[PDB]
Parts: sequence; C-alpha cells; structure tokens
Amino acid sequence: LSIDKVLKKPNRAMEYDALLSINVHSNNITSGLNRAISTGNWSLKRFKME
Amino acid sequence: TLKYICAECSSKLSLSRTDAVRCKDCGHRILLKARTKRLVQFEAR
Amino acid sequence: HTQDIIGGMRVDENGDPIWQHQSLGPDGLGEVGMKVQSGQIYINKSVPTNSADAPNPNNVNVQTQYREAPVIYRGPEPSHIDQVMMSVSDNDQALIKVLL
Amino acid sequence: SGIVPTLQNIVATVTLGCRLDLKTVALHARNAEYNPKRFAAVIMRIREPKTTALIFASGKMVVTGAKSEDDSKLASRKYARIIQKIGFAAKFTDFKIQNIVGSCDVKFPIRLEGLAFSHGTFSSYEPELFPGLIYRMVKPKIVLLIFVSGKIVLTGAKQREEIYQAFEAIYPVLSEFRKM
Amino acid sequence: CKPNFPIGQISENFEKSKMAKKAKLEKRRHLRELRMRARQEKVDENPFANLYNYGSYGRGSYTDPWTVEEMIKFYKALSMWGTDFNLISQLYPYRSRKQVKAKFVNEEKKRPILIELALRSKLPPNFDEYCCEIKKNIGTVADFNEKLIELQNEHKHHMKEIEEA
Amino acid sequence: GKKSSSSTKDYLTPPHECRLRDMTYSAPIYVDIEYTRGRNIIMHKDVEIGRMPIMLRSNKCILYDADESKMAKLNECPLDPGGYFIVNGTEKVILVQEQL
Amino acid sequence: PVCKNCHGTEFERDLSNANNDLVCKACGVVSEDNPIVSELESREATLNNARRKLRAVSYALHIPEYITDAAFQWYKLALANNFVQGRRSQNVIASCLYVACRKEKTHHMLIDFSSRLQVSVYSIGATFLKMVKKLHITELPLADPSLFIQHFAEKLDLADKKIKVVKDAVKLAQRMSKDWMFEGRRPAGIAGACILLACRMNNLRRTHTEIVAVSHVAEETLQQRLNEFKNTKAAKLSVQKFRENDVEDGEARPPSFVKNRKKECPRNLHLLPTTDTYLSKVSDDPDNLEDVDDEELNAHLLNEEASKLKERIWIGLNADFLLEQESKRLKQ
DNA sequence: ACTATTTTCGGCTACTATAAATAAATGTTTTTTTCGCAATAGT
DNA sequence: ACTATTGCGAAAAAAACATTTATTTATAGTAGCCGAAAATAGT
Ligand SMILES: [Zn+2]
Ligand SMILES: [Zn+2]
Repeated sequence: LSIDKVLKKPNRAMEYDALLSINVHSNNITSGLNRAISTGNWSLKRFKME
Repeated sequence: TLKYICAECSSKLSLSRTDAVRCKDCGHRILLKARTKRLVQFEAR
Repeated sequence: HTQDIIGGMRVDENGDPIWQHQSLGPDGLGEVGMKVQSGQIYINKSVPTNSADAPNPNNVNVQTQYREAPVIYRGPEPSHIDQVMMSVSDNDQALIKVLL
Repeated sequence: SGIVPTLQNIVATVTLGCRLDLKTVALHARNAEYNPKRFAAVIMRIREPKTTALIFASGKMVVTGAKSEDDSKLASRKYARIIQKIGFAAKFTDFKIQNIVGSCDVKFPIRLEGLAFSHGTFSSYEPELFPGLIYRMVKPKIVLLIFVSGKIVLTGAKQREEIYQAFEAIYPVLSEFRKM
Repeated sequence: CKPNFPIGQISENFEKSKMAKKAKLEKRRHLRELRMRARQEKVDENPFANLYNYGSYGRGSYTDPWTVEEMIKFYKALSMWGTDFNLISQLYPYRSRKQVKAKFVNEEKKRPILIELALRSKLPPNFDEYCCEIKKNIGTVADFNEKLIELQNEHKHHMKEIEEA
Repeated sequence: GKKSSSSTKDYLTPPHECRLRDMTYSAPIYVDIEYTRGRNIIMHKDVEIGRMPIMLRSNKCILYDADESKMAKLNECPLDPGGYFIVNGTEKVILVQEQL
Repeated sequence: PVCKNCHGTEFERDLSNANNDLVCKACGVVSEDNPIVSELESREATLNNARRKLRAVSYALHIPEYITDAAFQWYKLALANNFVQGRRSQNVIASCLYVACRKEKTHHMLIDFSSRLQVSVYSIGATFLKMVKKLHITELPLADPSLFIQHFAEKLDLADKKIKVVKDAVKLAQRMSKDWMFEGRRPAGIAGACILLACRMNNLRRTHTEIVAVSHVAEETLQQRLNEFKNTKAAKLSVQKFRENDVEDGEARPPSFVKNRKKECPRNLHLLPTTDTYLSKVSDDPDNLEDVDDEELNAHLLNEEASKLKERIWIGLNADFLLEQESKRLKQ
C-alpha cells in the first residue's frame, strides 16, 4: 500500500527506490511477536479463531 | 567510597550522576553496587 | 525533557538519617549491607509536577518542581536487602532492580 | 591597530513616474539582457563605474555595484541618461539606501565555540552548514558573520553610519576570548 | 611508518572494498567519452556501491574547461557587442547561459586588462567577423526580420474567426 | 542469524544478561531480494526485516552444546533444561495443545 | 488540611495497623476514617496524519519513542505559529526531529534524514535555519563529535577487542580537542579521521571506503586531515611509535590564518568618514540629470543599421516571445 | 636501467551559506467542494 | 444486461503562502572532476 502511493506521481517513478520504505513496516512483526507471547491470545484471520 | 563496580569487569567506578550507565574497560550495561563500610549488628541464632 | 531524581537524606539535628532514612544510602539508593524495618524508605523517587504540561521553548522557571513518590517497605517483619543493581532498558531508559 | 572596515557594495532603489516598456529599451541598447521566462526585467552591465543597472517592468529601478556612496549617485543618473534617449520620464525622487556591506580583517585566530557557550543565549550558529558563526546585535539591529582567521563581513546595514559604532562595540567581546 | 596507506595486517573482507573502489573510477570514464562525443541489464548490488556523501543530490557540475579556439569566438564577440549573454549561449551550442556569465567574472579577476580593452573597443574591429556574421546566419537561412511577422498576423486572424463563431 | 558476508556464528546478548534488562532474547531474520530499480534490475542481500525470538538450548542459540566453561562464562546453570522464551523479561512457554 | 482542634497543617497517614487513617501528630485527632479507594477536526486530522509520519522514520532510524512523543509538541507550537503553510509537509517534520535529536544529544546526524528524503543537505537545512531563529530557540546543545566515536564501531563490525580501539580513540579525541584543527570545520569530518588512525595501529581495516560508508564524507577531505594532523606538532613522534601517553599542548595553529600569513583610548566620534557629505556631492535635481554627463555613456546607444541585425537573432531564439502571442489570443 | 603508469598534487570550478531588496510567477499547502465513476443491486 | 441507486473519488479551487526569478558584496569548506607532475614499478 505504500508503494503505489509513491507510484501515483509522474516525477517519483524513475529514481525511486523501495528499500528505504522497509523499516517502517518491519516493526509490525516483532511487536506482533512479543505481544502474542506475553499476552497468550492469538487473533487469527484465515481461520478467525481466538 | 568503594563506589559502583561492574558485573564482570569488576571495576570500581565512581561515575558522576546523570552522565552514563555503561562501564569502563567493557561495553557492559548492568551495574553492581558495592557493599558499605558501616557495621551491621546480627545475632548468632 | 524532565527526568526523575533520587535525591535523599534530608537532614535534621546534626544527623542525616530520619527514622525512615537509616538505610537510604548516600546516593538515595538504599544502602546494601543492613536490614530494613516497616516504614523506612529504601528507594527515594521524585517526579516533576509538570508531567503533562506543554514544553515552553525558553528557560524561565524550572528550579523546583520535584514532588516525592518514595518506595516504603511494608510487611509485619523486618527483612534485609539481598543486593541492588541498576541498568538500562532496550530503549535508553533507566532501570532499577533491588531484591530483598 | 585602528583599522577601517572597507565598504564594497551598495544597493539603492529609485521610483520612476513612467511605466517601463520592455520592447523599446532592449532592442536598441548595447548590454541587452532580457529573457522573460528567466527574469522579468533587463540588466545593464557597465564597467565604469563598474555598477549594474536593474530596472523593473512596473517602472521602478534599483542600482547595485558601487564601492562608495557618491560613486552610486553618478552611476544612477548615467543610467537614466540612456532613459533620456527614449521618450520616457525618468522621474527619480528618493535615493533611498538599504544595504551597504563591508568586509574586515583583524588577523588573529580566536575561539568561537567558547562564545557560543558564553553568548549562546542570544547568538548561535550551525557548524556543518556554514563554517562561520552568524552573530546578531540588539542595539543597532544588525546581523553579521564572524570567522576564525579574523575576518568579519558586515551585511544587512540599512544605514552606512550604523555599523561604524557597532563594529567598535563588538570588538571587546572578541578580544575577551584570548584562547587561554 | 607514515600514516598514508600502510599495509599492516589481516584486513578481512577488503575485496568488496577493493572491487567497488576500482569500479567507481570507471563511472566517470564512460562519462568522459560522452562529453567528447557531444563536442563532435542485470546488476548485483554490493553494499559499498551506493554510499553517499554531502556532495550528492545537488545542483552543479564541472564545466568543460575553455579552449584557445573558443577565445577568438569569445573576445571578438565581446569586442562587437558590449556584454550579450543571450546569443553567445547558442554560439557555444551545449554551453549554458550561466557559466558563460561565470566565465566573464572569471576573466575579470584573471585578465583585467583584456576586458578593459574590449570595453574601450567601441568600433568595428579588424574586418574578419563578416564570415562569422554569416556563420551565425547560415543556420536555418530565413528572414527573421520580415518573414517572422505574418505568423502573428495569421494568429490574430484566427481570433477574429473565433469571435465570429 | 548470521549474514552471508561475515559467515561467523553470531554476536548475541547473553540470555542471563537479557533477563536482567527486561529485553527480548531474539534473533534477526535476513532476507535476500531482487527487484526492478529502474533502467536495470538489482539484487540485494541480507535485508533486515525483524528479530524473531528463539528458545534456549536450540541449535541457533549460543547455549548449544557448551562444556560448563563457556556456560560458566555465561553464568548459566547447566542443569537447566531450557525450552522457553525470554521475551521482555518474563520467561513463558507454549503449552502443547491438542484437538480431535 | 486544617484540623478542628489544633488547626495543624501536617497530616500523617498511619499504616501501622492497616487502618490507613489520617491524623496529625500535634494533638492526635483523626482527619478522615474509612478511606475510599479508587477501585478543529481539520486541525485534529492534520496532526493524526503527522503522527503517522513521525512514527514512520522513527521506525526506520530506530528512534526511541520518548523523542517522537517529545518532538510532536515541537511540531505543535510551530503548527500554531503558521510555520507549516506553504512549506512541504515532508520537509518540515524532519527538521522538527533534529531539534529533539540535538536536545537529547544523540548520535543521529542530519544527512541520514535527507538521504531517505533523497534531497540535498542544503534543502532540508534551509528550513532548519528559519525554524530555530523564528521560534526563539536560544539554548541549544553543541554537536559533540565524541558521541560518533562510540557509535561508529558497532556497524563497522571490527574485532572483538573493540574497547581498546575506542579508549585510545577518545584519548586521541581529547588530544584532538586540544589541537587547533576543528574550529569552523565539519563535526563528522574531524570525527572520521581519529577512528581511521586508532584502528590503523592495531588492524588494517582502513580501506578509505569502509569508513566513508560509515562517516559519509569524501575520501579526499579525510586524507587532507591526515596530512593536517601530522604536520602540526609532535605527531612525528607518534607517527611510527611512542605509545599514547603524551601530555602536551604544543602550538596553537588553526589553518585559516596560516593561509593569511602566506598572503603576506577608544575611537573618536567624528574620526570616521560621514555619509551626508557624500549625499551633498551631486546636486539632487529630481528631473535634471545633466550634471554627471560624459562622452561614452552618451555613446552608449544602438548601432543604428544593426538593430535589424540585433532583432534578427533576438527573434531567431524565439520560443517565449512566440507563445505569449498564442496565449493572449487564447485569453480572448 | 628504460618504458610506462599510477600515485601524488594541487587546479579547477563549483557552490550553498550573507542581507536587501523586487517580482512575475511558482511552487505547493490544507481546506473544501464538487463532480464523475462505478458499484452495488434490483429491475 | 439495462437501469437504478450511492458513496466515493479524484479533481478543481481557493486562498494563502512561502518559493524561485535574477544582482553583487567575501570566506572558508568541501567536492567533484583534471590534468600536472612525479614517483615508481614492470622489464
Ligand atoms: Zn567494564
Ligand atoms: Zn490536628
């Protein structure tokens, strides 16, 4: 969802690099890890089960 | 004094306050207080 | 940008320690080596009173804002400390851990 | 050493009671420079008295590039002498002056982070983006940049006279830091 | 043991430093032949390639240093006109409007006597510029003073048709 | 765990040290990617995307097959079986669930 | 707060017998018994988005959140002081980060912002200048380069003896602080050479690109610092040898007046030249200008037959003189 | 010990940083409102 | 599928508003690119 928001620009489609935008989205994993282990409850989506 | 000592470096550091939290001679970041000089009274039972 | 301070041992009649302050140490951190009884603050802590105020981009009046929130030993029996450590967290925030 | 700060450049704008047309002032001149997408007016470049003429489409004009004050004045009406060629008014009224800049040299190194700690409550700078310090003054309402070789360039002087007592006033605070 | 480049021990993983430094000299070399020609892909990232300093993502470049052949195309045009940057820009086809101004300020500090000679020169010079007058006029030979008039007369006639419609 | 340039084992905080700072005892994940930068496609290695926790006495942790001296240097009891996370201080464990 | 019998101002909560009553020490009358324990929207939306953007690069640059929370109020006041309008939204908040980065005295530089922003340092730094001066920030910490010595060594991935490369470098930096090299120079520039020399004597990590990939400063300006530090004083003693126990001051030579020598009672009231006498030189005839006449600015005039020659190439370069006729007839 | 070339060394050339003006654009910027689309959903 | 029913959906727009448009005054600083020279190693 971040990528096309940049790619809907005429100037920002040639020199644009996507490896910069990695680290903002990387936080969702680790916080999702430690919270799901401290708080022993799991919000599944493909099975929708708690 | 006999001020703050490291965990494994075991180095007496009288580190001035609100300055640092690490130790010298090592990058270690957990600090140990050394025991006082003042006498303490105990029983024998 | 206001921290918390461990100032301690307010003095009275030629001696530092109050009946609460015989085991509070020179730094405010309670001294390893001796017992504690009920009462007898072993960790002093003071917190700024502008805990939710907006930062004023100047330096006008920040000299005395520390109200105390000390840590008092409860329990019906006198115990000792075992030992005390201090460290930092994963983020740069000070950690204090004492064990009785 | 009672040295004098030399003053290098003026700017000075004058109004004109006639609206300036771009066609009849550039097509039959000598130092013709008018690219409208680059800039909306014309510049003259003459090497005596090495000043430059900047005009405006509305009619106004500003002169820049003289060393002395009266050096600008003879330039400002030789510029209008070419305006006397065309049938224009060239009605100049007020010779207002709003920037006269000067550079100096005291020629002994000083500390400047010591004063940035001492007189940091009013004046400050950034080391990485500009190599010198940008100093400010309450009493004359002036700014100025200082350096490390002893050279100080004065900018923003709306009045010529104002920096003469100001440069004397800022001298003791520099000799205050003898880098002990 | 001078501090400028001693080799003095193990120095692990220097080949990625060695391969990039040898490869970044080749960057400018293909850019050199593009400049002289103008006078007339899968790639694998190595971390040390893309490194940036303060000289990055900023306006400015290195102007091609001037030649003695251009001086006679410069001083004589500075002898004919006073200072006209507009037509000398196209005279130096890929040179721009701004560094030819910077060259004029450069020659002021470099040769202060030649520019005053060009200022004092207010006359027809040694009559060799008439070929250089038509060397400018042989490109796209057409009337600019008479034929480039009707185009606005055609276009203002188009407005009256719109006003009619 | 490790990169492909260094190819060392790792450099890791000790878990007995990590439990004394209320930190997560975790290991980073490295990915290798290729994409279209522009005129040319480009392949880049060893991209940090997160740090997953590892339970001790695994083959990926530093407590794998010690000799009571490295573990004595890491002041850890060899009679501890292990098998549990040291996320942000506390030590928890997954219980073995079941269904039909 | 006030007793009913002694009117004392000191109250003491007794927890000795788990009753938690409130009582003064003066007379002993209880104060209280049975304690009762506690068991615009467009302005809102434009900070809700700005909250997301502060959280974004803080996750990228590993910024701990007591800066990002603190930096929002720095953005909050300049939101009120009309600093946001006109300027780019991405540009203004990154300048707002470095304020709290400086006040917290962190290792974080400024080009780490702009490299992700893919702009110049002078673009993001320009609005940084107008932020501090307009919003009356007087006190500020200095960019101490000694913090960078500690922080560079970890991503450099050097040998396990990474304490002796730093303890010697900080003693080099204290020796460097006494030396007159960095006075108006770059903080990351001079801090990018002491690490180069500290690891020199122990290892061969110096490849003049690995440290450029860390310090983000060019190779030729740090080699300039290698030649500058060697030739000030007593460095020839420690070029080859001489364990780092030197305690000296040496001569004080910043390189700026070194170039200046290569080139070679108070003041009175009316001793300096005035300005009104210059105003009185030329007569101020407002319409007339024939008192400054000459012969060459009188001759500063067209070539009469060559106005056809001038306008030919003046309109031979036409693109913008042509479309203005096109645009004006389209305006009708 | 000649031939060749890669350090070795400035040289060049640039170029933000300075106010203090103009000044025709010239970016946007948030706020706002519209106007069009396709989307859903029954016909 | 034709039509109906609807919220979205991008796009205008509006006012503000700081931003470039060129001038010249230096000073030291990088910073990039360039021979210029000069060591310097292959042969
Ligand atoms: Zn240590
Ligand atoms: Zn009472």
